[PDB]
Amino acid sequence: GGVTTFVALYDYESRTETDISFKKGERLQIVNNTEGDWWLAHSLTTGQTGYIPSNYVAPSD
Repeated sequence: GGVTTFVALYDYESRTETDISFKKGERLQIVNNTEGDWWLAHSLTTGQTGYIPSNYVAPSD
């Protein structure tokens, strides 16, 4: 298996119908896979669920 939890490296403001906003430091779990530029994610911090830009996160605890 792959990375369990990712951390936001930057703030991100939602701009679509299917993405989510998140703040730097939020912990996010990827739902499908990490293929592509947009990952379906769930914020463990806020409970939000939606797509995030993959270059805004990195593996974390």
